[PDB]
Amino acid sequence: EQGFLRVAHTYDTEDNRKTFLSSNGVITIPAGEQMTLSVPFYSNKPLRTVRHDSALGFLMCRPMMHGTTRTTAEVYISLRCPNFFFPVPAPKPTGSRAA
Amino acid sequence: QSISPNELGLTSAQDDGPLGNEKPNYFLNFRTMNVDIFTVSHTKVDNIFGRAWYVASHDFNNGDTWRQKLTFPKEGHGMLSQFFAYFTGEINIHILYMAEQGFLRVAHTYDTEDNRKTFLSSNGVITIPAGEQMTLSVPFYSNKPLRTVRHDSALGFLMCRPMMHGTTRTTAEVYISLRCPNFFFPVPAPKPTGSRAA
Amino acid sequence: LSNVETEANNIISGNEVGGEIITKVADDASNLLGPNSFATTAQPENKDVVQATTTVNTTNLTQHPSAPTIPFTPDFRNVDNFHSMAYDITTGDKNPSKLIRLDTAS
Amino acid sequence: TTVNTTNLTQHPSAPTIPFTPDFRNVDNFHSMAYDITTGDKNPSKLIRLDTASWQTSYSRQYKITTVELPKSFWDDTRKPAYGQAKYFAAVRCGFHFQVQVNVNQGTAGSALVVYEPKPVIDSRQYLEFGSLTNLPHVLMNLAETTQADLCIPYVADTNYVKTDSSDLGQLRVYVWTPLSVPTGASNEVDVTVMGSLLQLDFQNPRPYGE
Amino acid sequence: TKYKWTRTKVDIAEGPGTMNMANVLSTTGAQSVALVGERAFYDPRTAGSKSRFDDMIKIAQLFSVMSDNTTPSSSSGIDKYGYFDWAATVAPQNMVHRNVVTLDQFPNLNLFMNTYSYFRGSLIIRLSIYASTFNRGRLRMGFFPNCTHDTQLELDNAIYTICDIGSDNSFELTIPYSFSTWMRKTHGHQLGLFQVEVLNRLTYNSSSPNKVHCIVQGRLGDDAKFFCPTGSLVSFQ
Amino acid sequence: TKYKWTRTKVDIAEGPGTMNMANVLSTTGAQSVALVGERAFYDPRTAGSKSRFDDMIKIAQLFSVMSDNTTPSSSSGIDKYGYFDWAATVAPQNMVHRNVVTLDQFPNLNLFMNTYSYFRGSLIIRLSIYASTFNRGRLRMGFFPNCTHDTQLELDNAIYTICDIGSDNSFELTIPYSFSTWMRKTHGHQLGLFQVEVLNRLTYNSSSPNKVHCIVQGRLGDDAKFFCPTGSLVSFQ
Amino acid sequence: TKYKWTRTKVDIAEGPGTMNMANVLSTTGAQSVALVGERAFYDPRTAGSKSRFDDMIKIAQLFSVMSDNTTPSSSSGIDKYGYFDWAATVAPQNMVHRNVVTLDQFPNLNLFMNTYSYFRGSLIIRLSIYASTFNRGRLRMGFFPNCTHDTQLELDNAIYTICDIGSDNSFELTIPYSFSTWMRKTHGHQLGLFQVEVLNRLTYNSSSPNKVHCIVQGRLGDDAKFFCPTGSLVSFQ
Repeated sequence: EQGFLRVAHTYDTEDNRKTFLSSNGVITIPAGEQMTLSVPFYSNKPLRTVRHDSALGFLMCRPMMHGTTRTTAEVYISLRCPNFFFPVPAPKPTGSRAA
Repeated sequence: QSISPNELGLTSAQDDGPLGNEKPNYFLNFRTMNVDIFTVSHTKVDNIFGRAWYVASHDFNNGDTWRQKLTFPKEGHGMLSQFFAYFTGEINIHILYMAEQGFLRVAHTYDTEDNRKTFLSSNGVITIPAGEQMTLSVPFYSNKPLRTVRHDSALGFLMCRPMMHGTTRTTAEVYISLRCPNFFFPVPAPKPTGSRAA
Repeated sequence: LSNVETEANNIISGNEVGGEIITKVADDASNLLGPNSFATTAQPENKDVVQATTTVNTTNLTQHPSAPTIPFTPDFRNVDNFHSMAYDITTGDKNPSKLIRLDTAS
Repeated sequence: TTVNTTNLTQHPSAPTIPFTPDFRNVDNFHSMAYDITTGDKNPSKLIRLDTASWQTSYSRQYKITTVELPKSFWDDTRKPAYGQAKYFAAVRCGFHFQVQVNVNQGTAGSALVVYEPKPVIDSRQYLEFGSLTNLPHVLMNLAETTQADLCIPYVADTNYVKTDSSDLGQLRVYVWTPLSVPTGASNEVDVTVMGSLLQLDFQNPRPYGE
Repeated sequence: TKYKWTRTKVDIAEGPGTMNMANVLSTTGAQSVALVGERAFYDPRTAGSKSRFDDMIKIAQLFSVMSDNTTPSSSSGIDKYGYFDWAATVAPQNMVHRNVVTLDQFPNLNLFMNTYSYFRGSLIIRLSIYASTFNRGRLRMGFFPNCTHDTQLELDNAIYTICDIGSDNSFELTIPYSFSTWMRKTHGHQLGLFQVEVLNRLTYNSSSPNKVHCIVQGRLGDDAKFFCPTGSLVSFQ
Repeated sequence: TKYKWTRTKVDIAEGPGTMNMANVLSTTGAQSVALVGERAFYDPRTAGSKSRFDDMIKIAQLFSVMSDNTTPSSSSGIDKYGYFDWAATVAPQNMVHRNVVTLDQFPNLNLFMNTYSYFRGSLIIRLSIYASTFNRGRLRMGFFPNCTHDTQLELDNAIYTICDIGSDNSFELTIPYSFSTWMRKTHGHQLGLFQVEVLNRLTYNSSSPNKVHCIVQGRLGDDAKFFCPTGSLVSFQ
Repeated sequence: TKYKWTRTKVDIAEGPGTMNMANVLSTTGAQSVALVGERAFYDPRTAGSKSRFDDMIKIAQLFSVMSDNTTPSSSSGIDKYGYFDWAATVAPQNMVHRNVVTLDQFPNLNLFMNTYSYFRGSLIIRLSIYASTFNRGRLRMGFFPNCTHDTQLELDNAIYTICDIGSDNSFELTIPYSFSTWMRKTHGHQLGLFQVEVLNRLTYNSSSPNKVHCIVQGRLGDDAKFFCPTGSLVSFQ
């Protein structure tokens, strides 16, 4: 909606909840704005992450009020300063190509 | 060396002894290893209340204006609320306004006390334009010092006037976070609040 | 008793000459000495303490104490202030003595 | 106190030792020179794990003999992978492997030994073979080298792994160049792997069976 | 008056939209913003106490009985939680109790696991037996850190801790932190198993209580700590 | 010309919407903004006086009679505020007056409490008696700092302050700041109680005024001060 | 409170619209922005290994057989890739194989050229022949770096590399990077041509394998590297 509405978002962890989401975090992003966050990590049980779960997680998106018209969102990712190493390279040959 | 309730000395606890033996887990040699970066405050105070979220509330019927002044309970709170007993702090308020396509304005401030007539703009103002971000920090004062009851609650009021009108509906949001809590906290952690009697 | 516990130890060191492992001499026996040690210590230490508190004009002699049991870091006072009605303090020490009316008309 | 078990007792009597005990710690004198061993050091040694099969029915990409995850010392009826690990539930250990394939001179065929490290063995997907060739492997040319050495430090997602259930590494011998058969000579060269275990840790007790 | 001047900043990587957050907050690192109102700042005082503290785990560290209806009981009627050590149970291999397991226990660790979800640290446990001075007895305490389904005398296998009563109570046995990974989930994922086992009887004389019992309260520390928040909750409570 | 360059700021924690406030202001800390218009700056002069001052409580500090109709009176008709010390009232335990209580008093402290709401400090009070030089008399002044409902000779209990007239007036009695907390509310919450009590008569000769009287004016200081503003108001006035 | 003040920045060369990018990213140079959430930072550990590495071309550098059906074969049925060096082919000028050409080869260089498109570096090639110890033979290996349409004994012209088997395998021949410009396109633009040529026979005795063969696997390095990304792809795979 033309600058009508707001979007609340955060993550995650874990399995399930009831609940008030704003506890585990919040990031009020106004209508027609830019796509900005960085998460750090933690429990996030350390041990790294399965590698092909995938991909161990969840995002939580609540579009608050409503403006009676349709609504749409976009999600892009980039992971920075990857510790990665990477570890046990480069087994999972993933030579699938079996596309 | 195996303790004795109703015996000395205080509410302290201990090192709980370096048993087993070893053995190799088995009893001790537990040394802390900080995993995180370390902010480490995740166990510590301050930070956690530093985060925010809380009450998602206060819908708005258009007609007409004025107030009503709303009582911020401070809890609630009700999402991260699992945390508390004590009394005090010097807030940080977040205000949000979903209304007419950039048509209108919202005036807001607080508070103190009981009642008034009145021109509100005296005790303060914060003209927040349509569709904008939720930003204030209050300091304190009379605010009779003495801290604050702790479960009033929560000693207060917010005052919200939506100025002119654009003939369509109107909505608002209020989030809270209290920073640098002096808190201490005091008399911890009595109000066991083990309700769970949910 | 006292030396016997350290005899259980000195046996432990008996088999400790075996780095395995390490050892301390299964199972963690390395302490069979106990915590100084099965004696006494506090509980029925009695007399194990006897107390004999005192207050103005009244003594309390009590024979089986437990523990002071203070809540956290009490540091209790003695205003304050902050202030709490600047009047200090008073009497009796100092309220009992002041001018007062005593008379009449004729 | 003893390993994992404390005994708090309220009314002691006395140590009561017999004469000047000075007890040991062989001896010797000697009592079967073998010392000591394990567990500490018996639980870890080479061990047999394999069997026989071969000939020409196998195309190059056709699997051969998969050797099981860390459960395969447990369910083995001999060494520790039975006694002590049938007590404790948690295992963390390195791995050392000698694989033996001996043929009769005059023939040539390749064997391949790879150690997939739990990559959701997924379906491996069909074109991924090289692929399968980036891993900590070993390529035996049977014309010459009759044995092959390998060392795997284990890596897994978790910092520990359940004894028989959650596993980690799975050996796989794949054939490479189905074997050549001069006429005539024996039809079966079979296979063997004999393993050994590095400095090894069990932890986290639990009752007997579970 | 053109310098230049100023020209320019123009990053803006934005999108001047939080910017002022909302979003909301995390992790603080956003202090009193768009200040303020105004201005100075307060100057409080105790008392109270000189207790300004972070932590958190200092406020855990307080022995607290496990719920009400654990067994359950209290009342519920009597027991009178802790079951009863009462003659008939002899057979040095028995007693009763049970965990399953867990972390509720609702002595406020309910609320911790109802706000944070992750942690590392032990659950120091206390058994406390009440009987008069005359009678005496010993009993043990099994706890397995995995754990399984009940699961008998392997309680003789695992951890131990002998108990003599006595002059005077109470007792203790700890657990070291035992699990893979580093953090653990704080919901109903896993924890161990707990029995108390009568080995010899708790005797009684002709003038005596004839019935003697227990209470058991745990607490977490002192190595422990929690990682990250979450909304949970238990509605709410 | 790309450095870089500039790239970037992009905080913005915003929401470039106050930003420029509105909101409005608090606490100043926002000086002449989006300047300006332009440019220089002024260069004033007295007189006037060399009276550039903050404070505020310097402008309180001025003895000012309490309202008009306090008793009320003035006129209203006579009295002629302060009642009347006039013979008949003898009985050394009596006189008349009264507070309830309060803080209105409308000698401009009305407007202070009609803008600020909170404070700490005393209400220094003055009684001023007018009679000619011949006649004389004594009288006291009760004030309780709580306070209650009338409430007799306990005015002998509480604070005091004797009065002789005289050559010449006027008088004084103070109060120390008495309450819990630290700030007090400035609306109709609480204050004390005030009587004047005739103990001996105010006599008169055969050539004399025969009727003598009072005026009473309070002021706040010099320890005092006010905290925070508020919109109030008294409409408006 | 007006300084000034602040006034001003006002570059803004913007358009506060990325600013916060989106756009999206390139080239990183945009770290954790509008931070964050919050706050500290992690502290991981191996193992794993002490393998924190950039590169990339370190992960290329691993000899990997060319596809499955290259010839194709494997199975497909036998061959049993590498064709067969088997008696009948003598005529020292022949053998069989072929490139056309190329860069697929799908041993993961498929995925490299399916993400990056450009590079410079060679394609080190390996032939590996399997036969028992008795029999022996020589054979060559032609590769032209342009290249053309098949194209005979000019394979005697171009590059060479003799082969003796042997005790024991395997082998090698390299190529230097050969082309104009500097980068090359990584799609189906160009590469060379490859045969293996029997010159003398691979003999056999009366007790012997009688059939001997090859496998051929290439890899890229160690001079190589890739330039720029692209979306490609092979759907997806």
